[PDB]
Amino acid sequence: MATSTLIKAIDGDTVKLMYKGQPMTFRLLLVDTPETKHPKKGVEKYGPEASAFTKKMVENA
Amino acid sequence: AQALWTRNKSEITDEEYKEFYKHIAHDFNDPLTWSHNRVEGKQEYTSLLYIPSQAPWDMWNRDHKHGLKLYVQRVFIMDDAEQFMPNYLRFVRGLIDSSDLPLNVSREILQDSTVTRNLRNALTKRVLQMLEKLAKDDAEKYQTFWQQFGLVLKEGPAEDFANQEAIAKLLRFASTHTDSSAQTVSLEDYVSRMKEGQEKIYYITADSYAAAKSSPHLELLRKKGIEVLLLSDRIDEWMMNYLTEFDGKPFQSVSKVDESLEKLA
Repeated sequence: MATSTLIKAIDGDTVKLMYKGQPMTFRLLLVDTPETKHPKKGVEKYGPEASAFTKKMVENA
Repeated sequence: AQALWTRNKSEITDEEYKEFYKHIAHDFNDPLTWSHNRVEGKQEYTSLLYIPSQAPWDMWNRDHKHGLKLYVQRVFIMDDAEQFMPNYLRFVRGLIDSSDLPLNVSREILQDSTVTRNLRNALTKRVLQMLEKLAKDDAEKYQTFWQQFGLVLKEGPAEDFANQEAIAKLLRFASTHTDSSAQTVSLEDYVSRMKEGQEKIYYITADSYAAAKSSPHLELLRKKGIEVLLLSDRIDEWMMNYLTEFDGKPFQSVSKVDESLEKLA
């Protein structure tokens, strides 16, 4: 090991990955824990449905 | 030929959805996927969301086009009502009908009101659903999605780092794996290719991908069987300012050392 790993590509010296920015966001993200079984409706996939079968050719691209 | 958003999903084939997207958004690209939900009981709202294949120019304009068509009791009220999706989920374009929200409802009520706040988070469930679902629906669709809306989802982990992991699964970065500008490899795909002793996630922070790619030493590691994530997004630097760790594996800069030798020491 050097100051950096064997990867010497766009280095400088040392850094906390990357940081520094202006807080432009407000508040709201995705839920965690409750797998609510009541809201569903749009069940399964709408590309190849499941593994492609019978119906599935090219119609729902 | 009826009001498609209040129509039952049984009659609504793929033709109906893919056409109706172009109609309501005044757009002519295809939807990658959609989520039609009917909800009743307390909150009588029927939502019909679409995921655009291409980002409109007005997705990053000072005049807004992100959001849904607001309907109250089949009656159109407002267009581009983004108060149903936060700015980090701005890509979702479609419509939503409510029987709860007033008919004279304003953009101000949409943002501020608590019933509409609950409406907005209820739809956030459908957004998380459609995103991860899209990646396994067809990985080519989610590839197209990210190359249009990739900066948008990076507002997520920089906002809330508590559940950043839910968004971090969805986040796509570029790599030394392939010399292409197509951001294919997620933090999922990194963990999948992680070697013995590689306890850290390696990144290179760059102002441009071409600037990152112009470096020869990228192929040195790919020859050895190591992958380094080439991050070129301006917003990414503020995103990883909060995103310090994923899947128990902490993140590492190119300008820093890791414990790869420590296991083989």
